[PDB]
Amino acid sequence: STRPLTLSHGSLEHVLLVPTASFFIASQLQEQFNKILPEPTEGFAADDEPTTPAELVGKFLGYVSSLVEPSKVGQFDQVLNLCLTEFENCYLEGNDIHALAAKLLQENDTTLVKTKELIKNYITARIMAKRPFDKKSNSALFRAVGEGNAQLVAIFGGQGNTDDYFEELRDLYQTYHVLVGDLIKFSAETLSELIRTTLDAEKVFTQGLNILEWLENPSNTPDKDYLLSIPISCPLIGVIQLAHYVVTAKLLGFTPGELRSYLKGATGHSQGLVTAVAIAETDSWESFFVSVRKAITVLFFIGVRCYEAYPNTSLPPSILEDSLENNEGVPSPMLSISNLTQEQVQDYVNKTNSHLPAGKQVEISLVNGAKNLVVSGPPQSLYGLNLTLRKAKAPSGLDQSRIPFSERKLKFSNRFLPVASPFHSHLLVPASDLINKDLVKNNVSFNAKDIQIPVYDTFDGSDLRVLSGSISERIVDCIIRLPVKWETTTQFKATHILDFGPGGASGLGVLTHRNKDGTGVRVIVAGTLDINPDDDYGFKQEIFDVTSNGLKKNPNWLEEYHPKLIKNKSGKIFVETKFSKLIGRPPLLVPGMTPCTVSPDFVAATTNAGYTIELAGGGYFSAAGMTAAIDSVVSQIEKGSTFGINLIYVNPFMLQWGIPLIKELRSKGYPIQFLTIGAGVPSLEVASEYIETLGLKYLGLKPGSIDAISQVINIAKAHPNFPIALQWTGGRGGGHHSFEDAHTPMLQMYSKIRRHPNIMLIFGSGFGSADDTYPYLTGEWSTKFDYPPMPFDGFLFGSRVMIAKEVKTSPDAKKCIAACTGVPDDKWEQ
Amino acid sequence: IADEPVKASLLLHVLVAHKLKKSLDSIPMSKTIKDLVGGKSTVQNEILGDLGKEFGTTPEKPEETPLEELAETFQDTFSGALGKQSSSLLSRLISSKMPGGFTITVARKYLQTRWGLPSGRQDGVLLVALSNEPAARLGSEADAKAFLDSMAQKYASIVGVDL
Amino acid sequence: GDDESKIPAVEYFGGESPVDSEDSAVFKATSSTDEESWFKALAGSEINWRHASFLCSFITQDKMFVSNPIRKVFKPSQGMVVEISNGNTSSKTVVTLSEPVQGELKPTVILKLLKENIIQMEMIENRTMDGKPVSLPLLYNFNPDNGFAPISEVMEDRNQRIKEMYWKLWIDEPFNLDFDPR
Ligand SMILES: Cc1cc2nc3c(=O)[nH]c(=O)nc-3n(C[C@H](O)[C@H](O)[C@H](O)COP(=O)(O)O)c2cc1C
Ligand SMILES: *P(=O)(O)OCC(C)(C)[C@@H](O)C(=O)NCCC(=O)NCCS
Repeated sequence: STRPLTLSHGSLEHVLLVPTASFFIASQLQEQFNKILPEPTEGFAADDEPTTPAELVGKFLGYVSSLVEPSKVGQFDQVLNLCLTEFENCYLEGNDIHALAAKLLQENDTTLVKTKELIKNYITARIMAKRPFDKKSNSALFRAVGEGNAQLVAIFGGQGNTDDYFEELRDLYQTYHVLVGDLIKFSAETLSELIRTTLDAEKVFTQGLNILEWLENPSNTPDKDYLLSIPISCPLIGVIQLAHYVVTAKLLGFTPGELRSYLKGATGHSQGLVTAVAIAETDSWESFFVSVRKAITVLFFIGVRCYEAYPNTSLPPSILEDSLENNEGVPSPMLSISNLTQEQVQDYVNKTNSHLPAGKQVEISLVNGAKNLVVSGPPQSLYGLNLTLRKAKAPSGLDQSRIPFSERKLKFSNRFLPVASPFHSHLLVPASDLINKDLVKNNVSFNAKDIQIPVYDTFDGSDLRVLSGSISERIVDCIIRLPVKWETTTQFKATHILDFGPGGASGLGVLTHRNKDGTGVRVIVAGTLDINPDDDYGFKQEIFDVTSNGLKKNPNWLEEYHPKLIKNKSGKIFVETKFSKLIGRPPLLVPGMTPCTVSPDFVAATTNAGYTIELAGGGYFSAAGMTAAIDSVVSQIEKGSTFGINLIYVNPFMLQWGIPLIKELRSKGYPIQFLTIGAGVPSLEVASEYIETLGLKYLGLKPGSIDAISQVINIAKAHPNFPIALQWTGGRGGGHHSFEDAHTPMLQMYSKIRRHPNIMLIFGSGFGSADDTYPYLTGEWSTKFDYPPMPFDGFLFGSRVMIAKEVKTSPDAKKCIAACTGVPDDKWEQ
Repeated sequence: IADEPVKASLLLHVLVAHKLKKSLDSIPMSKTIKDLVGGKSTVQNEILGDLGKEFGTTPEKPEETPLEELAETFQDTFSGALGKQSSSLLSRLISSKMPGGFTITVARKYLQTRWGLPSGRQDGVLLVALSNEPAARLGSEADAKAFLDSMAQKYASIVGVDL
Repeated sequence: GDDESKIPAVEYFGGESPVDSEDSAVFKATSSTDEESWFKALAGSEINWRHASFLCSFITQDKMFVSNPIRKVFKPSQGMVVEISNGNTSSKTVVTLSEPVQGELKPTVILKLLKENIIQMEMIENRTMDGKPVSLPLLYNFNPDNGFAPISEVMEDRNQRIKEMYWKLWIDEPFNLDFDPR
């Protein structure tokens, strides 16, 4: 016997069956909620204004929970538990709140701030209704880890990822204050104790370190200069990591030790390495606040002592001005350099170190990627290095498309990181001795017996449990002195990586994603709710989601595009690739060559041999002349044999007689398997005409540059079912060539190509044997450039078949061809 | 006054200027997105998200091309449509700054009536309004009519159409 | 490991677009029958002569490439009833389409292997002069060594075999195409 009560904002509404025993308690709240709720607008696009029924019921749960006192069970408690159970049944169809919040972002006209209100309100209600997360969630990910389909590694980032790291901690306490409220309250009083205990510590912490006060009242928060300083930033970046690890442990209804037992391993970039050894000790909610006491104590005593070893001194304003106008940021002791390989950077830091004395020298302190370094040293010295660098650097605008590749100016980024101390450098070595003596004063040691999971060292990549010496000494040494070799530490095998660390999208996770793309590893950013449009790396929701969306996998190129061998009934062996599968012949094509493949005798000798070849359209001037050529090809080839046609795109007269000729030959069932457009990539509408009207099996396209590749990809998205043959050729190819390298463009675009299963990706230029092609078929060609393997689907041989018996090329031209010694790929731009 | 669809160069300039909390003049069009945002990669990738939602397909490394060479590439496959992003940015602008009794329609009819601007130019003026958000409750209706007047005179000064 | 006997075999290698156990079955077409699913069921799983017959979009007449007539014939419409016998043994498999003919259900088409490399699609007219059904055997070479287009009309005597059918349906005389047109 329940009386319906409608709560509404403008058009959208929600009817709840409030029991008549507590209707007049609910009906007064309905009015008081309708008061605080603003005036409805079209689209509901205003902030503090719900766009969906779900986040209106949410606002009501948040408002009621505010009035409910958790200790004394008053009147509103009974209607909260009913309004919460209505919100669960109607809107949470089994999923977690984070899965719901995600679904609203991609369908409705909600915002990130609005969905963080929804989540806060739901979670606040759930704790004020005496309904803790005691039940183990059926999250697809952790279900899969139990089964053994998924291996999980937890990574923790450090400094340098964001300017305002504290806004991430504010956003945690703003949303999950009913979960982590006890962690922050413990960490604050731990720190406030450590400041009073430690000698001469209050002189560094002038404005204290009570972070509870700073999170309650944002006005009492110190300035951004105090927060960024490493005595504050170190411990509080610890706290933010542990806070994300708590929230993830509670929302899944695990104990810390339960959530840790699911991790195959943990590791940490820089000072994150501390938090990674802390969670590897954790057992249950009782002994968790002992692991945290260790992590907060270590990071604190790093910050306090690394600050005293190398204090950051005010800089001359000319340098600061020069660094801003040149787009290098505010000088710091650590300088990120993107799109330069480590030997290039190590060359530049040797030139810079030649002039400087011992104490003022810069070293490479973090090798995050292949092409993503970080140089530590004094800010004067690093400025010095930055002056040297910006001479080599190419301006932002200039088009080097018409310049040979090796003559081009290197286009790279160099920016000062937002960090106050030079971590992983020879400058902080005096500190090392002090930290070790202060960790034994507070009895903070880590034992290999307590560490349940393998925690990976940053320097060498070895597990820290197998070490002989004290773990705490190695951690401090790895943070302050030894460099980080992030590609060497992350050489673990794992299908999923959780980035707890600060930053989120700009955090350690997405950087590890870039290094590992195409090795079949999926990064989940476990500290940020958002949506990825490309959906290559997940956000927080993917952890908690219970459907199929919770367990996603990223492509493993070596395994997905592995070359295979297959054998027809006759017992003829074929290299099986994406491309050979379609055409049913080896993945080797002789491309359209003017004039080598103009000859109908060569096109037929090649097609009869077993191998696909194009008839060159560039040796014909009329439909009639090409029709007679085509009919000479057909008369000579075997029944069922096909061939293709190369048309030049920059010759519009050829296309005008050529496209209609192919269309009406294909209508009459001429064996024209495919069309290759050379010299350019068509426009979307022209390619849509060629795909739809011509009645071809596939379309070959020869992109010259990156922009051309992107234009092929766009044609492939337009017709996702139609097979495109992207024929990639460098400048080193014979005939009309480009200025481009063979390798560099593929390394960049290979990932974006492989997101389109219709694109059959064919490498050409500078090939004449199995030996020099094999590495491309396999994918090991890209392991010399410090990338994952990148297998190709087929090859083309232009120049190599110019001295065949069946080529019309005159005997003396064949002796001039054979006489050419040629060069290797390093010397072709001469 | 003739109807002209909004230029990708204008729309892109407004999206970048609005996102960075800066005036439409403080952002030079001969500058890369990674240059203007500098440090904050968080700002960079959520700008590239906004350019992905508005125009759809993007050129490679769009944060390493100046906003002119980016806008001219966007302008090819773009045609006057406000799409998803700018639509929902303008919906926020008026519901938070324009007073009650001031919807997009009333502002659209007022720009049509007083100034004589069709839908192609109305969009243009609404975008120039978004870039120089007054960040203030415009309770007084006439105050909000003086706002749209100042922005129609800004739009006129940029595009170069006399009023 | 340098062993040719570990290499997976198939009948014919080719035709597979880059985007992508029952012995005695009985499929029934409807108005809403998903055409591609229909053909995938008729084809089966083993790569053989019937896989080619039902999923190749093209066949070869001499050197030309025409639409697959076996797919056109078997295209699913209300009433159709495809019975497969010996689904597992390819050398004995017989696909037997039946349609409604004078109210009752009769065998219209009988796709099967005749020799090793000949697919015979016997098309059957039931409405004949003397009530006895008339067969038109259309013959296709099945060449697995050409995986792209393994099927091809046997164009020798195709016109005489078509004529011989039409003769039984039109002319009550002995079949003989040797008389002078003049
Ligand atoms: C003699 C010759 C003629 C060519 N003619 C054409 C042509 O008409 N159209 C085209 O797109 N490519 C043409 N190419 C380029 C080839 O299609 C292919 O890109 C190139 O030969 C590969 O490099 P490689 O020949 O060093 O193996 C020609 C190449 C050569 C050597
Ligand atoms: P943006 O897209 O350029 O983001 C890159 C980055 C912020 C993730 C990256 O530059 C970074 O974080 N590098 C800093 C290295 C580090 O994490 N710590 C340095 C202090 S030990």
